[PDB]
Amino acid sequence: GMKLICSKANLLKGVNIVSKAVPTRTTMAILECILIDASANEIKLMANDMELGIETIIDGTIEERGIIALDAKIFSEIVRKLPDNDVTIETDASFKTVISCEKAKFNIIGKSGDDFSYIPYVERNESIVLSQFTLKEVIRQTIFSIADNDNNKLMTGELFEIEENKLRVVSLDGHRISIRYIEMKNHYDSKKVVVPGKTLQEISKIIPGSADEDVVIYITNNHIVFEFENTTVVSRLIEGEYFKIDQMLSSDYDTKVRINKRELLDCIDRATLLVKEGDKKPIIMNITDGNMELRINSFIGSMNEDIDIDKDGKDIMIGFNPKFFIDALRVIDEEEVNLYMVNPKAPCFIKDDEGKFIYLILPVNFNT
Amino acid sequence: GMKLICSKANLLKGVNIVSKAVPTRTTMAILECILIDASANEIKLMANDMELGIETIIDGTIEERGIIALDAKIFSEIVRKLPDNDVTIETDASFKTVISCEKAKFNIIGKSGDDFSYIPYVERNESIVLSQFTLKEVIRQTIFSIADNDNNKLMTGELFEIEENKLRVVSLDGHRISIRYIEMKNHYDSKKVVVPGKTLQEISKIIPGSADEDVVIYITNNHIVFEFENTTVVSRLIEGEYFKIDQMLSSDYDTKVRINKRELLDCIDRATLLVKEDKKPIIMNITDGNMELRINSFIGSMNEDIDIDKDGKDIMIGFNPKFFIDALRVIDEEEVNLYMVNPKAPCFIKDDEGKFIYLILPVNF
Ligand SMILES: [Cl-]
Ligand SMILES: [Cl-]
Repeated sequence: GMKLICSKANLLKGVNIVSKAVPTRTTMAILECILIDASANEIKLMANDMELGIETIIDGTIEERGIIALDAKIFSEIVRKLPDNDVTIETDASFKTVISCEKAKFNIIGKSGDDFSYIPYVERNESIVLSQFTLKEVIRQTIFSIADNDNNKLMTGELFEIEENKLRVVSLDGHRISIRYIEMKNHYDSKKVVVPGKTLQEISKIIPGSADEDVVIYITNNHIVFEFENTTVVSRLIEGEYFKIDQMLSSDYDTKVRINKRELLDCIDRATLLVKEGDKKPIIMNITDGNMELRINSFIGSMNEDIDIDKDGKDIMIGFNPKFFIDALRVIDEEEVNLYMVNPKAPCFIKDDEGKFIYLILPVNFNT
Repeated sequence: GMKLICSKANLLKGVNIVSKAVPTRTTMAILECILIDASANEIKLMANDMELGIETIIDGTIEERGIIALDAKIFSEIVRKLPDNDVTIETDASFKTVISCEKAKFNIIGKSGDDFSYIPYVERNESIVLSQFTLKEVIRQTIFSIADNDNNKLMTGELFEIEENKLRVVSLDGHRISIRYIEMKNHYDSKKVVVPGKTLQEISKIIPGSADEDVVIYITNNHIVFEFENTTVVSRLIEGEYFKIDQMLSSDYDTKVRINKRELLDCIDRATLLVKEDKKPIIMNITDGNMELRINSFIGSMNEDIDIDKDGKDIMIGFNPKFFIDALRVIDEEEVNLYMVNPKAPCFIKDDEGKFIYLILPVNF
């Protein structure tokens, strides 16, 4: 049976990384485990839910080569509560596992690694490099508008599109579209894939986000691979033709509004206090020369607010789900934003001067 | 109707203080409200649940005197989300309320203050002064061992006892006793009262906890009053004879253990990961120079050895790990003394300076 010695801090960092691929609630028991693979010359921790696989290398000494699967919850809680010293992990043929550190000892029962579905081999072709910061930020800037249900599988993921030195990240749920553009310093072959939402959410939790550290990405047909520090994230891709959205990014508008981003965000956020879970009231905007008036009313009461704007084009009254504006404005760093509208039934676009983003929000249909 | 102008920050600090006395659930609709009393020369915010009442003074301008009750949840959320400018509050005779700030305006409906149960007048006799730090810490050091049910009303509160310059704070739930002693620089008349657990929990949430800021306390028969900054907390007291506990603090023991507080705490905390949703005891095997701790469940087992200095008999004793965890988490000392007689008798956690006594009953496993 297996025998290893690891520093607690290295083992803790590792279990905390691979745990993001351990299913929250499942009927599959081996999926609730972390695999310890010490069969070769490296200590490898692994978690796989069949969609998302996470692998990490732990620094340590292999005294006796071996493999074991341990309950992810019990093993992480053990590692997290052990003293800050060397941790010994020892197993036997009956899968009885002893985890020892200083004068403390835990006896638990593991499972055979033969039941564990290993992360598949993925051929590494062309590599894409992004800073940890850029990847974490582009997910934060788009992840909120993926669908909250499984009615359409493609809507539960994010489109990743590369053409020459440009990357475009897209999410949509049928009510809005979030698009981010990134100019890269390298030229790459064209690629268009849909990454599951859960993959991007879980990778957000393990990527520190330094602007000085990089992520190497591989897109090989049915899989996406992310490498950073001593971790490998492998994810299945969503199959099918993604929505044709370039047709909807019609550059024609009848109204353009320049407004302070923080004032708009604070006002829409104020309005939401009047509408609670059992209510679904739109925020009404009345855009005139130099002014935007926002209203909401409910059983709790009403709100009226005026915001100074710079408006070009037609006066317009338009309604929206406040949540959609709050989600997009929360991820816009710019001091001011440009709102583009055609009419009260047409989409509204939040765009910037530098071409970094497009947030499309569908308004409320009042049916005239 | 009423008309007031207040800075948002002053109004926010005030609603955040009085909200701690707003009952989560009530039989009287009006008690879900915060009372704004601007009938005299001060702006007073007030909340009450019939047991605990909180009053606070807001700096501002009274343009038109008046009283209104506003839903505590809606009013606090409004104040918290308004811009950082002056907030105007205006009401009419139909209780329609306008809350305005900068270019934002809210229209809500209030209630008459005439339905509100005001904090009663409490005669201020002898005053007791404690730092905010001391009061916040003594509650943290004892509040965890009040009863989690209402089977016995006295067990849901904490005993507050004063004799000359000594204050003693006691909580018990039938399985353990937490006693804290505080030496004060003033001498006071004897007082023995039982303060509701909820009062102490709510006051911990509003006391900043500075060692340089003081709390003035008044104990007048049926009530306890706490005063700090621009806030007054009033609470009813629990009636009845508190448990005779001095009889149980028998100084006789057969085993004394000196152990590192952090080492014991970390070990008992490690053991708890093996008990989930299960109620298994932690078993201690105390011998010369060593304490062995064990726990066994369906998940697995743990064995741990801790270096100790032991005087007296070897002993094997079992406990609910939670009771040790709760007490050790509030002990600041590097080392603790454990005193025992036998596996069925209480265990005492004591310090050398007489600052505390934590009594824990063992589990007769
Ligand atoms: Cl791979
Ligand atoms: Cl507070």
